[PDB]
Amino acid sequence: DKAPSHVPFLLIGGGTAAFAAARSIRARDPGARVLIVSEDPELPYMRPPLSKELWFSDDPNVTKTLRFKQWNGKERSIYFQPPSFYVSAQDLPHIENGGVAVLTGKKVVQLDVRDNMVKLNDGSQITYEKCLIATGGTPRSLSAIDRAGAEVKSRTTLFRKIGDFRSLEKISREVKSITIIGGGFLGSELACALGRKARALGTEVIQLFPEKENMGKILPEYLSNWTMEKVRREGVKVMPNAIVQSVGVSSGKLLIKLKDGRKVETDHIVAAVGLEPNVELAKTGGLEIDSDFGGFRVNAELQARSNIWVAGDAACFYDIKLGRRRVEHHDHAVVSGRLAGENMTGAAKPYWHQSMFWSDLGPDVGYEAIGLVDSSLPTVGVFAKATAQDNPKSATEQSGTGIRSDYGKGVIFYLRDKVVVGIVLWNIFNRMPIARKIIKDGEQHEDLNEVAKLFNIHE
Ligand SMILES: Cc1cc2nc3c(=O)[nH]c(=O)nc-3n(C[C@H](O)[C@H](O)[C@H](O)COP(=O)(O)OP(=O)(O)OC[C@H]3O[C@@H](n4cnc5c(N)ncnc54)[C@H](O)[C@@H]3O)c2cc1C
Repeated sequence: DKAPSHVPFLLIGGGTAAFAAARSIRARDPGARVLIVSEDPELPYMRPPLSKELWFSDDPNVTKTLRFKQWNGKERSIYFQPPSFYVSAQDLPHIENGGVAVLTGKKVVQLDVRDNMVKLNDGSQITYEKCLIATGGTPRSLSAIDRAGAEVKSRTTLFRKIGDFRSLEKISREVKSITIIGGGFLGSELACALGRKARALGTEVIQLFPEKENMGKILPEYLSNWTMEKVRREGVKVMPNAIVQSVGVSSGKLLIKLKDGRKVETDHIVAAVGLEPNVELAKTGGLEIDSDFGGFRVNAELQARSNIWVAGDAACFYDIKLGRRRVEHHDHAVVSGRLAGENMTGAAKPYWHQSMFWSDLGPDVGYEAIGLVDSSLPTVGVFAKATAQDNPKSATEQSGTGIRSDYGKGVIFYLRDKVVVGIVLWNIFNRMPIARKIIKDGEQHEDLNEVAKLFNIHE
């Protein structure tokens, strides 16, 4: 499949934000011709199942089909749409009533804002009328792993894509011990996924990270400590306060040495230590990068320049209510991609509907979050005993979708000038609209125990 020479809507990157933008454009303009250029070989797909439900299938073909069961058992594909949804890129200009094409395996390597043109890595030039940059980010490694040999680098997975799921799943069945580096939500999800597999196969899983507890940069100490206990109980050797000094190879094994002197021998490493936004195009493009948050600096409408917008993990945007931010969440990619698509068809709307975050550690434990969430902010948490329905599985049986979008549950309010600017919900489902309204209203609350009643948390 070849690139057309001109396309009205050009979306750079073939992930969640681009897909959402394409759908939005087509809804606003039903004959739109939209080209997605994707360096990846895969059609657009959702990432969350890669660290969650794909690991909990009881089906040995899941690695081939990439159809997973949600916690409720409803089956679905990781792809947003099947191939039949798309048209060919070369035919895009001629198909009556347009369509969405994906040019896969192709990287945009130059942006020329003056001439409304991009150059691909094979040398093709495409002119556009409107352009969305939705390039997401690249997983970070550790300098310690960078300074190790090629052999250490070959046995380290920087977990992000379908191909990483497939390699790691195969590895999980071949080796004795896997070490996850990273204590955030992704690391902890992977630790639970691998912990589960290790129980059936009789293997080992280690999770190490610098913080005192799992998700300690986000959650208050009491819930981060509870979370660490939960991951341990999945049969994970959790090693907090761990800074990697060096990694080497010895007798076939990876040898990880910590600053504090502890040593881990393992067979493979998985890194989940965060993301670097993909801003290479800012150079040729003359586009501003945000030096505080990283990513492309765009306004409240996600606009960089007259006919260029940015969405998803790559966009540092102005939130009129909460201030300048950059967000790396699935629902944010959907919401921002959809908004950018509306704006590319003339809507001129600011980012207003707050996106949410969610994480599940198996079908029994879930977290949701919205707004400005950081364990350095002042927090007030209100907790209660969990009922039978306060878990991701029993929630998934209602919707029924796994893609969200004695204490066992609770709410945590994150405060700035004693207004709620962020909320985390622990095992409380189907209440994100209430959390969204609380943050939107921006009231000073006499009693956060009263607000907690809105989440069905009582005393
Ligand atoms: C394993 C995993 C699990 C996750 N789980 C959750 C979760 O449970 N909840 C949640 O809220 N969020 C989750 N996320 C985050 C969520 O998936 C991301 O926020 C979302 O994928 C961001 O979408 P995006 O389109 O901005 O970027 P991406 O999905 O990164 O897509 C960008 C695409 O553009 C391509 N590209 C980059 N540069 C170029 C170029 N120059 N030319 C052409 N193509 C290019 C990239 O290769 C990539 O394929 C998870 C992420 C991962 C990796």
